[PDB]
Amino acid sequence: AMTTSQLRTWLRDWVLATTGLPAEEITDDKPMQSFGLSSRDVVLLSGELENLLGVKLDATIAYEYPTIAALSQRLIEG
Ligand SMILES: CC(C)(COP(=O)(O)O)[C@@H](O)C(=O)NCCC(=O)NCCS
Repeated sequence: AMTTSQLRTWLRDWVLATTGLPAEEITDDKPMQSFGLSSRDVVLLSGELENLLGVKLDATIAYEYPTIAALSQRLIEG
């Protein structure tokens, strides 16, 4: 079982890989809307997290909890 800390790093790493942004633009508290993710990729992230965590999630979960910090808190604490 991942911690919130480990999940925040998984998500920051995913944002970086998915957008090409510099590391300094991706932080735990910035609004996810500022990352320039396509909404296809935002929905794809939910599916990847489903597999990562073994649970069912809303397709739009990352907009619903719109920071890396808030999303990790919600996924680990339900
Ligand atoms: C999340 C989303 C709705 C895409 O939303 P988005 O384009 O805002 O980024 C995607 O998962 C989906 O369900 N459909 C995208 C394309 C589609 O359904 N029809 C194409 C009409 S132009």
